Amino acid sequence: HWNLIENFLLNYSILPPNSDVVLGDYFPTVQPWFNCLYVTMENLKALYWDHVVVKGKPYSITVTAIICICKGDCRLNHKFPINMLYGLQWFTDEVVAYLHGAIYRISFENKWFGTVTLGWWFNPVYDVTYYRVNNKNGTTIVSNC
Ligand SMILES: *[C@@H]1O[C@H](CO)[C@@H](O[C@@H]2O[C@H](CO)[C@@H](O)[C@H](O)[C@H]2NC(C)=O)[C@H](O)[C@H]1NC(C)=O
Ligand SMILES: *[C@@H]1O[C@H](CO)[C@@H](O)[C@H](O)[C@H]1NC(C)=O
Ligand SMILES: *[C@@H]1O[C@H](CO)[C@@H](O)[C@H](O)[C@H]1NC(C)=O
Repeated sequence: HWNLIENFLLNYSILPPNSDVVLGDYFPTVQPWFNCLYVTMENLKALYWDHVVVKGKPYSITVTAIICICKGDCRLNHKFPINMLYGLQWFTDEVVAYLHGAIYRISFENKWFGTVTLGWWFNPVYDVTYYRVNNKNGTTIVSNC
């Protein structure tokens, strides 16, 4: 089901009219995939899927559909209806969420821990994957580089 990865990447990229660039990020992968007293995985940088808790300090982020960022005061609270791939991506100074066809971005410094617990296929991301995108001929094309 490569088209799921391709659609994600096409939505991520939209670039200027004449772009040919390699994008290196914690993109959804195809090698590991998991489908299961809860599951714990460590050292994740991002997590994608077709109740998820990512611990951090002072802030943490969870998805139960409702997604929230709160201490332990709240910074984010969004509710939404459900070939879209969803997921969370986090960095020292920001949180990026991919939900229901929209990309959201929140800014705040937080110490993240590589600990994620969940209670439905999951796609954990441990490292950076590179993709090349080229839209120079008017159509955006995605390939490996
Ligand atoms: C980039 O590399 C991945 C493998 O890491 C390619 O994935 C293949 O996709 C086809 C369908 O298009 C599947 O039938 C293969 O089984 C997949 N390979 C593996 C190892 O799972 C991907 O197609 C490559 N990108 C492009 C544009 O070709
Ligand atoms: C995501 O891709 C879908 C097509 O699968 C498209 O309809 C939707 O508008 C895209 N979202 C963004 C933010 O580009
Ligand atoms: C752009 O390149 C793709 C891939 O080769 C091709 O399918 C598409 O038709 C091309 N666009 C134009 C306007 O030729």
